[PDB]
Amino acid sequence: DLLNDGRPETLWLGIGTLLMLIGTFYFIARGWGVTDKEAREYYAITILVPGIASAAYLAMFFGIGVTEVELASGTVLDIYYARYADWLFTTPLLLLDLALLAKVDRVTIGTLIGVDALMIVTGLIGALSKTPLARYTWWLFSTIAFLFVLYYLLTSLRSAAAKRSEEVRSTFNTLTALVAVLWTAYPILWIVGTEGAGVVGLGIETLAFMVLDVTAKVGFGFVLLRSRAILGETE
Amino acid sequence: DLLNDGRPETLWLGIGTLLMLIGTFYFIARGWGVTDKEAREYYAITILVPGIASAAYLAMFFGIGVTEVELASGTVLDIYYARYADWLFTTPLLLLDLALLAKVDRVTIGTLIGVDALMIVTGLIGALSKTPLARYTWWLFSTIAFLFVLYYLLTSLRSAAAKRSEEVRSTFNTLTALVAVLWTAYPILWIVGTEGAGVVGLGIETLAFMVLDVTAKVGFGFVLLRSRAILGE
Ligand SMILES: CCCCCCCCCO[C@@H]1O[C@H](CO)[C@@H](O)[C@H](O)[C@H]1O
Ligand SMILES: CCCCCCCCCO[C@@H]1O[C@H](CO)[C@@H](O)[C@H](O)[C@H]1O
Ligand SMILES: CCCCCCCCCO[C@@H]1O[C@H](CO)[C@@H](O)[C@H](O)[C@H]1O
Ligand SMILES: CCCCCCCCCO[C@@H]1O[C@H](CO)[C@@H](O)[C@H](O)[C@H]1O
Ligand SMILES: CCCCCCCCCO[C@@H]1O[C@H](CO)[C@@H](O)[C@H](O)[C@H]1O
Ligand SMILES: CCCCCCCCCO[C@@H]1O[C@H](CO)[C@@H](O)[C@H](O)[C@H]1O
Ligand SMILES: CCCCCCCCCO[C@@H]1O[C@H](CO)[C@@H](O)[C@H](O)[C@H]1O
Ligand SMILES: CCCCCCCCCO[C@@H]1O[C@H](CO)[C@@H](O)[C@H](O)[C@H]1O
Ligand SMILES: CCCCCCCCCO[C@@H]1O[C@H](CO)[C@@H](O)[C@H](O)[C@H]1O
Ligand SMILES: CCCCCCCCCO[C@@H]1O[C@H](CO)[C@@H](O)[C@H](O)[C@H]1O
Ligand SMILES: CCCCCCCCCO[C@@H]1O[C@H](CO)[C@@H](O)[C@H](O)[C@H]1O
Ligand SMILES: CCCCCCCCCO[C@@H]1O[C@H](CO)[C@@H](O)[C@H](O)[C@H]1O
Ligand SMILES: *C/C=C(C)/C=C/C=C(C)/C=C/C1=C(C)CCCC1(C)C
Ligand SMILES: *C/C=C(C)/C=C/C=C(C)/C=C/C1=C(C)CCCC1(C)C
Repeated sequence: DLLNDGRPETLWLGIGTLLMLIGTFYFIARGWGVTDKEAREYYAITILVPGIASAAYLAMFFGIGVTEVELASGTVLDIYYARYADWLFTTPLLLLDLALLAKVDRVTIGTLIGVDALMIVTGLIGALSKTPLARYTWWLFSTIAFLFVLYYLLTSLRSAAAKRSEEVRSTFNTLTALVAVLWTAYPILWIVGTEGAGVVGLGIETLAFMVLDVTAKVGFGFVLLRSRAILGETE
Repeated sequence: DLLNDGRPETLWLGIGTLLMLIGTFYFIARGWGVTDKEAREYYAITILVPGIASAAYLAMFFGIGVTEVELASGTVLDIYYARYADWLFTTPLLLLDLALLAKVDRVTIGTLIGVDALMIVTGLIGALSKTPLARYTWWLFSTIAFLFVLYYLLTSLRSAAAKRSEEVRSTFNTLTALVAVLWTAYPILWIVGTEGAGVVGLGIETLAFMVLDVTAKVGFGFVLLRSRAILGE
């Protein structure tokens, strides 16, 4: 409990702040010398991901955007708004990388980000719900939007990426498989965590999310920005 | 006979001038806005191939730089110095594109370019020769140097390029095959043309060299420049 406010999870919120900074700085340092046209677009977008994330973690660290929601079980919970505002801007940027990688139309991209934004906001509403029946409704509403995200990713984007070269479609697939597995752990951890079953306390959960967040931002970013697939001057 | 100067092959040299110029401009236009630093290097090198050829083809059109050679048989021939000047500076540049893709070292490049220059120079010495024995001796030597170039591509360069990404490796192999088929045609066209057995007249020979030159420069250049293999470093 670094800030001595009863929340020993700030331990994780801190490491996450740093780790996200390091990833951000690493991407910038590495993108500094890139001249390739399209490659520079991917960097700009991806740099913002851990960038925005480290700023949301610093806030959660100082416990800047948290409120309480006393459940019906008498046990009150503290909800971090920054976490959701983070995912609200970050997940759309990661999806953009994939959209750019697949070369899909602007209409499909708008729908993609839309359902994705709907996923985070509903997940927010649920977290803020008092009864376990309400939290499941909002959770189902959110997991559905997520399945839709996965759907446009595994059909539209993928079939469009299929038309690109092997180099590009090989990375799209890799990153789309990563997203499919990695992102699926969020609804799970959420429902088994403090918002659902409670098999995990506020501590370990915060640590698990941080590990997922970093892998989904710095790890994803590393695999993408490190490949030739972002290279492009087109036709 | 465009210049109406008793030589109708000018019809093929004029067309070659245009296609060489057109290709040079398409390459500049397509590369001007490319920011990929490494891709900009391939463009610079390549633009000069049809560029230098354009000039060489214009010179030959107006009959600049030509010299007569009376064979021992009595027959006399016109030797367009400009053709060998073109090749002398052009084949090395094409070879450089390949060296770049493969990422071979500077020494290899050096012996590669050196052997290519020998090939052109000895070929020109054959063209200026007075006897079939002298002409075919240099032709043979020049052809052996060609085989040396071919050997470097199929072994050293090809080996080094295999160490690179699939995309790079793929484009290198395609272009190397293109050289193996296109370049092989020059010695053959020379030996069966007015410089050799004389089965083909000066008119067709020029038509054939024009086709070969444009494919080997603009064609080759197009395949390279539109590939993802010149991206990144
Ligand atoms: C906290 C870290 C902040 C980022 C630091 C600035 C990044 C410096 C990276 O060096 C760059 O390397 C390129 C070649 O790779 C050169 O072409 C370029 O000119 C040079 O500037
Ligand atoms: C909502 C998503 C579906 C998950 C359902 C998990 C099983 C039901 C858990 O109910 C209980 O609810 C209380 C608040 O009402 C909590 O204080 C208590 O720890 C929790 O055990
Ligand atoms: C609970 C979460 C609900 C999420 C609902 C998301 C709906 C997204 C709409 O997509 C659009 O549907 C059109 C047909 O109606 C298609 O012609 C168009 O191409 C497609 O982009
Ligand atoms: C390293 C060697 C580089 C050589 C460069 C070749 C330049 C081309 C010059 O061609 C010259 O054109 C003259 C007519 O204008 C002819 O009278 C002369 O005989 C002929 O040679
Ligand atoms: C670095 C070494 C380069 C060697 C190049 C070979 C040059 C051979 C020149 O032969 C000469 O050709 C003349 C016609 O052009 C003949 O009239 C003359 O009788 C004959 O002797
Ligand atoms: C290893 C180098 C080999 C070079 C071979 C080139 C041979 C060119 C043909 O020459 C000709 O041979 C005839 C006899 O067969 C002579 O009667 C004739 O006068 C002579 O001009
Ligand atoms: C190290 C590689 C060497 C390449 C060898 C090429 C040898 C070419 C020999 O040509 C010979 O020319 C004679 C006239 O001069 C003809 O009478 C004879 O029938 C013909 O066969
Ligand atoms: C690096 C590739 C080297 C290829 C060498 C092959 C040389 C073949 C030259 O022989 C010629 O073949 C013509 C038919 O094609 C005949 O009409 C002609 O009388 C004969 O002299
Ligand atoms: C390195 C391999 C090079 C292979 C070159 C093959 C050239 C074939 C040219 O065929 C020509 O087609 C004309 C119709 O288009 C006919 O009128 C003409 O009589 C016929 O000779
Ligand atoms: C090792 C190098 C081998 C080169 C072989 C090329 C041989 C070319 C054959 O000579 C040509 O034969 C014609 C008749 O068929 C003659 O009309 C012509 O005047 C003569 O030049
Ligand atoms: C990849 C293989 C490329 C082969 C290119 C060959 C050059 C183009 C054709 O030139 C000439 O056309 C004449 C008809 O117009 C034919 O009678 C003559 O025999 C042929 O030589
Ligand atoms: C790289 C691919 C090369 C493919 C070869 C294409 C050869 C096209 C020849 O066309 C025409 O043939 C007539 C004779 O039939 C000539 O009288 C006429 O002048 C010529 O223009
Ligand atoms: C950098 C952060 C990332 C990639 C966050 C991803 C978050 C999700 C995929 C969240 C999904 C959720 C549901 C499907 C329902 C339950 C609530 C959420 C918000 C955890
Ligand atoms: C743009 C022009 C190119 C790629 C020219 C290539 C020329 C050759 C490979 C020439 C080879 C020759 C011999 C092997 C011997 C006979 C004389 C030459 C110069 C025609």
